Amino acid sequence: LSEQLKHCNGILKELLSKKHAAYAWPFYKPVDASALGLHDYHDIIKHPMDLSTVKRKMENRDYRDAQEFAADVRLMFSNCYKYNPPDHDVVAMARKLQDVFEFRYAKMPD
Ligand SMILES: CC[C@@H]1C(=O)N(C)c2cnc(Nc3ccc(C(=O)NC4CCN(C)CC4)cc3OC)nc2N1C1CCCC1
Ligand SMILES: [Cl-]
Repeated sequence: LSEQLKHCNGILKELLSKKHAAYAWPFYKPVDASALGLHDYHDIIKHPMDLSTVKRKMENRDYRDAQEFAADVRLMFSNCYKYNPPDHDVVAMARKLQDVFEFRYAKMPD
């Protein structure tokens, strides 16, 4: 991994770590819409994303640069902001995890 992608990998490891789990857990794995009874989820969300998919993409060297990684993490949060009412607990969790992400992403070496 390039130096910028090492930083992205560090962020990802942090987002998956036990100290953020109280608000990160909804983002760990792909939404199982049928299991949750959300039969409109895949009509509304065209491009699902979650942290385990980001991790697999990192491991497989799919991301060619930090921008492509950031776009996927942000897509995950946007899906949450699109599907759920803005006062939902899951949205509050997203906002908190996105705060973790954006502040550390901004420290990217360059
Ligand atoms: C996809 C919509 C939105 C979102 O954006 N993401 C990312 C999401 C990701 N993961 C979840 N996951 C779970 C969400 C609720 C429950 C749950 O409450 N289960 C009960 C627990 C106690 N038991 C006696 C009966 C069942 C379990 C979940 O997975 C473990 N929910 C998400 N939500 C929420 C889904 C509907 C409201 C918002
Ligand atoms: Cl972006």
